[PDB]
Amino acid sequence: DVPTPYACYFQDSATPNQEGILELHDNIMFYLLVILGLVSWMLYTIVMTYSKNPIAYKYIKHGQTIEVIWTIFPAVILLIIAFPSFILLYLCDEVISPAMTIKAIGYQWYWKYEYSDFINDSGETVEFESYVIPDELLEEGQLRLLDTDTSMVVPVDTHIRFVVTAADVIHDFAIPSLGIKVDATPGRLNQVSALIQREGVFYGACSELCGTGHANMPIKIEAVSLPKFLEWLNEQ
Amino acid sequence: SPLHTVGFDARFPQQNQTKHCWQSYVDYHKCVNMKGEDFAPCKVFWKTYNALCPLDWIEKWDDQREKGIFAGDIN
Amino acid sequence: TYFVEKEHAEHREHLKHVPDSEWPRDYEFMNIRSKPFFWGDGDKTLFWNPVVNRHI
Amino acid sequence: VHFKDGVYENIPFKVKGRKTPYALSHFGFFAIGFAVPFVACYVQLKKSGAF
Amino acid sequence: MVQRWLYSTNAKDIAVLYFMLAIFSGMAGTAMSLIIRLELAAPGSQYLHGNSQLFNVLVVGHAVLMIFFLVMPALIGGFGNYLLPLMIGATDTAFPRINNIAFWVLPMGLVCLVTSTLVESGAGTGWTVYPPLSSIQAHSGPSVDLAIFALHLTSISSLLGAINFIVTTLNMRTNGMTMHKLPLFVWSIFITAFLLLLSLPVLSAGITMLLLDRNFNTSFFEVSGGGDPILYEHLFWFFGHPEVYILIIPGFGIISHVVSTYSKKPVFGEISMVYAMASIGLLGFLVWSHHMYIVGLDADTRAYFTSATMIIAIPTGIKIFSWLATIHGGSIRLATPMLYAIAFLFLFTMGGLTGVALANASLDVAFHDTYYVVGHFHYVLSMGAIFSLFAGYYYWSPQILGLNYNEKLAQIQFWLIFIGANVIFFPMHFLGINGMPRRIPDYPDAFAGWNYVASIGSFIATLSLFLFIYILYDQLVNGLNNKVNNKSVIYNKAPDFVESNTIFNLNTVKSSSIEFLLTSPPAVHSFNTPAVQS
Amino acid sequence: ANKVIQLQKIFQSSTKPLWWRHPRSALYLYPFYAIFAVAVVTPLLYIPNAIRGIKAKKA
Amino acid sequence: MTHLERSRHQQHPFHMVMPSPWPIVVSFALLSLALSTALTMHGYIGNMNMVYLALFVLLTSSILWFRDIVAEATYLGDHTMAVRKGINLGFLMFVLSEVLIFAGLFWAYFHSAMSPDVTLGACWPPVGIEAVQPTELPLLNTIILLSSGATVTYSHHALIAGNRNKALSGLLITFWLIVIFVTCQYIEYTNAAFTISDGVYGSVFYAGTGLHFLHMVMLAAMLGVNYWRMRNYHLTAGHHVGYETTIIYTHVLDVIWLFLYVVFYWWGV
Ligand code: HEA
Ligand code: HEA
Ligand SMILES: CCCCCCCCCCCCCCCC(=O)OC[C@H](COP(=O)(O)OCCN)OC(=O)CCCCCCCCCCCCCCC
Ligand SMILES: CCCCCCCCCCCCCCCC(=O)OC[C@H](COP(=O)(O)OCCN)OC(=O)CCCCCCCCCCCCCCC
Ligand SMILES: CCCCCCCCCCCCCCCC(=O)OC[C@H](COP(=O)(O)OCCN)OC(=O)CCCCCCCCCCCCCCC
Ligand SMILES: CCCCCCCCCCCCCCCC(=O)OC[C@H](COP(=O)(O)OCCN)OC(=O)CCCCCCCCCCCCCCC
Ligand SMILES: CCCCCCCCCCCCCCCC(=O)OC[C@H](COP(=O)(O)OCCN)OC(=O)CCCCCCCCCCCCCCC
Ligand code: CUA
Ligand SMILES: [Ca+2]
Ligand SMILES: [Cu+2]
Ligand SMILES: [Mg+2]
Repeated sequence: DVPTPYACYFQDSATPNQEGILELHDNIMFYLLVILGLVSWMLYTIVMTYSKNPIAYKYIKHGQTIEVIWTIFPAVILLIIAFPSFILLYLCDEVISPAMTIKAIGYQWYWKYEYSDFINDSGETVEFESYVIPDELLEEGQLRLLDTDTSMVVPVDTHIRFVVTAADVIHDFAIPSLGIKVDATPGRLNQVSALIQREGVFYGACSELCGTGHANMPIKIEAVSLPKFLEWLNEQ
Repeated sequence: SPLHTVGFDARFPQQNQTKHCWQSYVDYHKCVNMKGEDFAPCKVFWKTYNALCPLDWIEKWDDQREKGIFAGDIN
Repeated sequence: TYFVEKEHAEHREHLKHVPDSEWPRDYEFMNIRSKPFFWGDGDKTLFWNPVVNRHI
Repeated sequence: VHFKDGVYENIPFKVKGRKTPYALSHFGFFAIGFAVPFVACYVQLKKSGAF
Repeated sequence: MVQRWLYSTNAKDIAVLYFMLAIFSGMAGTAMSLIIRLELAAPGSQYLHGNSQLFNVLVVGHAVLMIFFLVMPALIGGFGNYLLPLMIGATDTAFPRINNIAFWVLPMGLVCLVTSTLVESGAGTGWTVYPPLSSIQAHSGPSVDLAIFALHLTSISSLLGAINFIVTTLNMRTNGMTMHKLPLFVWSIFITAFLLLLSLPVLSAGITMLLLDRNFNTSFFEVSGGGDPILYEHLFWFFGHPEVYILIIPGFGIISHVVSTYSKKPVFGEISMVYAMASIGLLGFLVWSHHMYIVGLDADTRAYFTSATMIIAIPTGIKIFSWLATIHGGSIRLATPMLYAIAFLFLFTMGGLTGVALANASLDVAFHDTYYVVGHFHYVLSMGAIFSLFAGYYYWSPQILGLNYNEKLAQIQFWLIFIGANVIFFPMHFLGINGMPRRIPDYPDAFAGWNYVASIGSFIATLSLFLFIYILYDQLVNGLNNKVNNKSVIYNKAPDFVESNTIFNLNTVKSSSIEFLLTSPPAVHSFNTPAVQS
Repeated sequence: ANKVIQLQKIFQSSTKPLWWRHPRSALYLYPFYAIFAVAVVTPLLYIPNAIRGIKAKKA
Repeated sequence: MTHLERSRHQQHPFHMVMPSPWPIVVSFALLSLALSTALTMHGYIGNMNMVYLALFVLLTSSILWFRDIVAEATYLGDHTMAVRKGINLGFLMFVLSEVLIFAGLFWAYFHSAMSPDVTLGACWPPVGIEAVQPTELPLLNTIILLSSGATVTYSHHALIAGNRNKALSGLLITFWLIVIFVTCQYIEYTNAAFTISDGVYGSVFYAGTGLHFLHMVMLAAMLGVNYWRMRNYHLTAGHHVGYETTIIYTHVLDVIWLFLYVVFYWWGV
C-alpha cells in the first residue's frame, strides 16, 4: 500500500491480478537461480584449477553430444515458464461484468476523476481534481510527495472498470499494490479492471516523463465499504 | 447492489476503447434525428457514451455540430 | 490528359469568382498552424495557390 | 604520401623534446572534457535567477 | 603535420582520431552521471536549486554522450578501422575519403549537442524524445532542433562507415583467406555493419518527421490533425533494439580473442559462434515492441512479442557455454585483459537473466519505468560493453603504440571499477521491485536507503576512471622503461612446459591472427607483397 | 574535341596536388575558399545572441 | 618483364588515394547548414540568406570531390578491375539504404489509413478532402517514366557496340523525359486542393511523393554529367562505371514510383 525503507520485495497485494503477477515472478526466479548456480560454479572451479595447469588440452575443439544437449536444454526451461505466462496474460485482459466505471484524465501535473453512472440520488456527473499537497502546506505526519488534497473513493469487493486518457502529453496511471499500469495518451481511451479484497489506502505515481512536474503528480485511492461509499458519493 | 454500468460488447473487446464512445454518441444523435428525441430504447446509447467518455470530448463535439463541423455522419 | 486538364481550368475560373462568404468552413484538422511558417507572411505554404487554397 | 615510423610518430601530439611539460597537455585535455557539464549548469542556474 | 591529420586517407591514423574523441566524450558523460547521482543522494533539493528542467537536461546529455559519442566511435570507429584491415591483409580500406568524412562529422555533431543545452532551457525529454512532450507547444525554441541535427550527424557517420566496412571485407581479403577462414573479430564488425545499414534509415524517417511537426505545420504525430503519438514509438524502437546489439556484438568478438589467447586453446566450436552471431542479429529485428507492452496493444500482439523475445536467449546462451568450454582444460594466464573477460562472463549473465523476466508481457506491468529496468541495462552496457572496451585496450595498445603499461597499477584499476559498478546498480533492482519510478529528481522518503548506497559507489567508480587517466600518462612518458624493468608483462603467452628458454626465443609469438606478427608500431606501408595462407 | 590523351600527360607529370594540376583550376579554387570562410564564420557570430535570447528585428 | 621492371609497379590492384581537403570541408558545410537552419526557423536570423549560402557551399564542395574522381579514373588509370568491382558494390548498398527510407514512409501511410482516427470521420480519405484522381496527369507520368527505362537500355548497348550517334541520342532523350516528369509534378502540386497543412492526410501524401520528387532532380543531374563525359570521349566501350550506376538508379526509382502510384493513388483514394 505504501513503500517502506530498505524494502527489497513487492508491496502487499490487494487484487487477484497483483496476486498472479507475484506468482509468476517467483516461478521464474526459481529457474533463474538454477542457471546462475551452474554458471557461477563452472566459472569458479575452472579458474581455480586451470590457472595451475602447465599443459593445455589444445586438441579439444568440438563435441557433438554436449553441443546438441546444451542447445535443447534452454528451450525446455523457456517453455516451462511460458505456460503460466500466457495464462496470466489473458486472465488480466478480460473485463467481464463490471459494476461501475471511473474515468481518470492526466493533465500537466494533476489528475482528474469523473463518475458518470448517474447512481447518486440527483443523477449528475461527480467530478473533481486531485493535486499534490505542497511542501510548505504539509501538516505534521502527512507523507511528502504522496499525499494529495483529494482522493478517489471506491467500494470493496466490487468489479471496477477504469478508463484512462490525457489532455496534453503522455502520462501513466500506475498503482503498484493493485497491479495497474497503463499509458494515458492524448487521443485514445484504454481500460483496465480491478477488484479490491480489503480496505485501506493505496498510493501510486505518474509513470511517463511529462515535464518539470513529473515527480509532483501522485495517485491516492481509498477503498471503503458499500454503505460508506454511497454516503460519500451522495454528498461529493 | 444498486450499481450498474455498461458491460462487455463483442464489437469492442480489446483494451482500446476509443470507438466505443464515439459510436454510441453517433448512434444516439442519429436515433433522435429520425425517431424523435424521445424513444424508450434510444436511451441505451445515451447511457453508454456518458459512462465511458470524457466530458471535454462531448463538449467539443457539441460545439462542432453547432457550426456543422462534426466529422461523424449523423444526417 | 490535355482533355481532362482543359476541363479543370474552367472549374478553376469559376472558383476564382466565388467570394469568401460561402467558402466551406474548415474542419478541426484543416489548415493546422502550430506556429507560423518562418518565411513570407507566415500563413502560406510553398506551392500555395490563392484560387484553390484559402485560410478563413 | 610517405610518413615516418617509430614510437612517437603515429600520434598527433608531441610528447618529447617539448619546452612545456607534457602533463599540462595530457591533464588539461581531460580536464576540459570533465568541465563542460558544469559550464552548462552555470548558464542555466544563472537564467532561473538562482544565482 | 597539417595534411597528415586533417587530409588523412590512412585507416590507422583515422582510427587514432576516433579513440581520442571517444575518450574525451566519456569524460563529459561520466561527469553528468556524477551530478545526477549527487542530486539523488537524499530527499529534497540538494545541488540544483530545484531546477527540474536542468536535471532532465543532464539525463539526455548523459545517454547521448555515452552511446553515440563514446561506445560507438571506440568499439567500431576505433578498433574496427584499425584491426579489420590488418586482420585480413588489406592495404587500406575501400573508399579512403569516405572513411575520413565519417570521422569529421562527429566533432560537428558535438558542437550541436553542447550548444543545445546552453540555448533557452535545453531538451528535457529523455533520450527517446517522445512527442507531444517534444513538440513546440511543450518544448518551445531551438533546443530540440539542435539535438535532432546532432543525431542526424551521427547517423551519417555510422552509415557511411558501415558501407565501407562491408565492401572491404567482401573485396579485399588476402591470398587463400575465404569467408570461412575469417577471424571472429572480423565477423563481428561485418554483421554489425549490416544491422546499421537496415535500421538507421527508419530512425531518420522518424526524427525528420518530428522536425516537420515542430516547424512546418505537419500532423504525423499531432492529435489535433489526426496524427498519432504511438506511430513515433514504433518508428523509434524499430531502430532502438537493433542498436543495443550494434553495441554488444563487437564486444562478443573481442571477448573471443582474449579468452583464447590467455587459455592457449582455440575457441570451442568456432563455426557455431558465427551462426549464433547471425541468429542474434536477425532475431533483433522481430522483437521491438517489448518496449511498448503497456501502451494498449492487442493481447494477441503481446503474446507474439513475448515468445519472440524469449527465443533470443537460446543463441546467446550458446555463446556463453562455448566460452566456458574453451577455458576448461586450459593453461590460464591472469593478465589484466583476462580479468575483465572473466568478469564479463559473470556480470553479463546477470544482466541478461533480468531481461528474461522483462520479456513476459504479464510481468512487465510491474516493470515499466521502474528502476528495475535501469538495473537491467546498466549490467549489460556498463559491466558488459564497457568491460569489453577495457579488455580491448589492454590487449592491443602495447602493440599499437610500442609502449608498455604498469601492470600492477592496472590490476588496482580493475578491482576499483568492479567493486564500484556493483555498488551503483545492484540496489537499483530493490528500488524498482518496491515501485520507484524512473526519470525523477525527487522521491518519497521511503526510498532514501538504497539511493544513498548507490551514490557512494558512484564516487568509487569515478576514482577508478581517474586512475586510468594516469595509467595513460605513465604509458606515454615511461612506456620504453616499462619494458626493461619488471613493471609490465612482455609476453602474453609463456613458453610451453617442455619448451626451453632459448628455443622459445626462435618463435616468440604463437598467433592465429596477423596483427601480432607486425612491427610493434605497425608500418605505414604494412603490406607490399601480399600475405599468403593455405 | 578529344583531349583525353593530352590531359593524360599533363596530369601524370605534375608535382602539384591533384586538385591543382588542370590549368583552369585557379578560377574555381580562389573564389571558393573566400566563400567558404564567410559561410562558416557568420553562423558562429550568432550563438552569443542565441544564448542571450536576443532575436533579430526583421520587423 | 623480368624482375627489375615488375618492381616499378604495384603488387596489389587496390587504389591508394592521396590526401585531399574535401572530406573535412564537406563536414564544415554540414555544420554551417545545421546551425543556420535552426537559427532562422526560430527568428534569431532575419532572413533566409544564410541558409542559401550554406546550401550553395555544400553543393560546390561535393562537385569538387566528384571532379577529383574523374581525374583519378580517366587521366591516371587507378580504376583496375578490383577497384571497379568495389565501386559497384558500394553503390548497391547505398540504394538499399535509400529504399528503406521509403519503407518508413509507407509504414506511416498504412498506419494512418487502415484504422483511421475518429477526428477524421473514421474514413479514409478524411471528410472534405478532394484527392488526386489516378486516371489523370499522374497516368501520363507513369508512362513517361516507363518510356525512359527503354530508351536508356538502347543507349547503353549502343555504346558497347561502338555506335556513337545512336548512343548520344538515346541519352539526350532520357534527359528530357525525366525533365518532363519533374515539371509535371510541379503542375500537379500548384493545382491540388489540399496542402501539407491539411492534417495527417496532407502529411503522409506529400512526404512519400515529395521525397521521390527530390531524387528525380538528382537523377536528371546524373544524366547530364554522363552526357558531357560521353560526348567528350571519357567513356569507352568496356569501361563506363559512372554510367552503370546511373542506369541502376533510373530502374529503382521506376519501381518506387510504381508502388507510390498503386498505394497513394489507386488504393488510398
Ligand atoms: C553507454 C551506456 C551507459 C553507460 C556507460 C552508463 C553509465 C552510467 N550510468 Fe547511465 N544511462 C544510460 C546509459 C549508460 N549509462 C541510458 C541509455 C540511460 C537512460 C536515459 C533515459 O532515462 O532517458 C541511463 C540512465 C541513467 C540513470 C537514470 C537517471 C534518471 O532516470 O533520470 C542513472 C542514474 O543514476 C544512471 C547512472 C549511470 C552511472 C552511475 C554510470 C556509471 O556507473 C559509469 C561507470 C563506469 C564508468 C566510469 C565508465 C567508463 C569510462 C570511460 C570513459 C571508458 C573509457 C574506456 C576506454 C577508452 C578503454 N544512468
Ligand atoms: C547492451 C545492451 C543491451 C542488451 C545486450 C540487452 C539484452 C536483452 N534485453 Fe534489454 N535494454 C537495454 C539494453 C540491452 N538489453 C536498454 C538500454 C533498455 C532500456 C531502454 C530505455 O528504456 O531507455 C533495455 C530494456 C529492455 C526491455 C524493455 C523493458 C521496459 O522498458 O519496460 C526488455 C523487454 O523485454 C529487455 C529484455 C532483454 C532481453 C531478453 C535481452 C536478451 O538478449 C538477454 C539474453 C541473455 C541471457 C539470457 C544470458 C545468458 C543466457 C544463458 C546462460 C542461457 C540459459 C538461460 C535460460 C534457460 C533462461 N531489455
Ligand atoms: C542482478 C539483479 C538481481 C535481481 C534481484 C532483484 C530482487 C529480487 C527479489 C529478491 C528478494 C530479496 C529478499 C528480501 C529479503 C528481505 O526481507 O529484506 C530484508 C532487509 C530489509 O527488509 P525490511 O526491513 O524493509 O522488511 C522486511 C524485514 N524482514 O533487506 C535486506 O536484508 C537486504 C539483503 C539483500 C537480499 C539478497 C538478495 C539475494 C537475491 C539474489 C538474486 C539473484 C538474481 C537471480 C538471477 C537474475
Ligand atoms: C597547450 C600547450 C601549448 C604549448 C605552447 C607551445 C610551446 C612549445 C611547447 C611544445 C608543445 C607543442 C604543443 C602542441 C600540442 C601538443 O603537443 O599537445 C597538445 C595536445 C592537443 O593537440 P592535438 O594535436 O592532440 O589536437 C587536439 C586539440 N583539440 O594535447 C593532447 O592532445 C593530449 C591528448 C592525450 C590523450 C590521448 C590519449 C590517447 C593515446 C593514444 C592511444 C590510441 C589507442 C588507439 C586504439 C584504437
Ligand atoms: C542534410 C541533407 C542530407 C545531406 C546528406 C549528407 C551529405 C554528406 C555527403 C555529402 C556528399 C559529398 C560526396 C561524398 C560522397 C562520395 O563522394 O562518394 C563517392 C565515393 C568516392 O569514393 P572514395 O573517394 O572514398 O575512394 C576513391 C575511389 N576513387 O564513391 C563510393 O564511395 C562508392 C559508393 C558510392 C556511395 C556514395 C554514398 C553517397 C554519400 C551520401 C550518403 C548520405 C547518407 C544519408 C542520407 C541522408
Ligand atoms: C535524413 C534522411 C531523410 C529522411 C526523410 C524522411 C522524411 C522526408 C519526407 C519529406 C521530404 C521533403 C518533402 C518534399 C517537400 C514537400 O513536402 O512538398 C512540398 C509541399 C507541397 O506543397 P503544398 O503543401 O503547398 O500544397 C500544394 C497546394 N497548392 O509543400 C511543403 O511542404 C512546404 C514546406 C516545405 C517542405 C520542405 C521540408 C524540407 C525538410 C526535409 C528535407 C528533405 C529530407 C532530406 C531529403 C534528401
Ligand atoms: C545541395 C547539395 C547536394 C549535392 C549532391 C549532388 C548530387 C548530384 C549527383 C552528381 C553525381 C556526380 C558523380 C559523377 C562522378 C564520376 O565521375 O563517376 C565516374 C567514376 C569514373 O569512372 P568512369 O566509368 O567514368 O571511367 C572513365 C573511363 N576510364 O566512377 C565512379 O566514381 C562511380 C561512383 C559514382 C557515384 C557518385 C556518387 C553517387 C551518390 C552520391 C549521392 C550524394 C547525395 C545523396 C543525398 C541523399
Ligand atoms: Cu505526468 Cu510524468
Ligand atoms: Ca534530491
Ligand atoms: Cu529491447
Ligand atoms: Mg514509458
